[PDB]
Amino acid sequence: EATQVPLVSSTSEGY
Amino acid sequence: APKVVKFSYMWTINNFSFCREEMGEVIKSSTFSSGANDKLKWCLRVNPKGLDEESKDYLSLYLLLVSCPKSEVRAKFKFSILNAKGEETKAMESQRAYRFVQGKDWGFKKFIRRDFLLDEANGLLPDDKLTLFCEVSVVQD
Repeated sequence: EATQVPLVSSTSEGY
Repeated sequence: APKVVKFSYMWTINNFSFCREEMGEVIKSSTFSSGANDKLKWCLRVNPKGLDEESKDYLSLYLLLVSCPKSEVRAKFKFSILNAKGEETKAMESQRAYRFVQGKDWGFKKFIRRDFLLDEANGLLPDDKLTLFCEVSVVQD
């Protein structure tokens, strides 16, 4: 697959 | 006019081949901060084998706001891998600023494929060490 995916996420939902 | 506080951190993960084979391992750096007396403490966190089955082929890399007395801090961030010559490899940036609170992280679930990382022709694990660079840009106003 793609070597890197430049899409940001978090390990938790919300704040 | 946005006010920006930039600071950086270099994390060397030694004994990279001794990361666990089982799922679920999280490795974290020491904390770091800007030179400002802002009471912010940050660290980096890696999952060598990803966060879930979708990312099992990847290293997952996030920036964590460990300690913060304020309700939020907005920041842009960038992560890079230094190769055996010291050169920038496979860097990626957030582009926009993300909202951090104490205990919140932001980053890339699919930061780099393990197959690319573990291929010695890419020079990314010299002497079994992974070197990661992070620049953080805190945006205030």
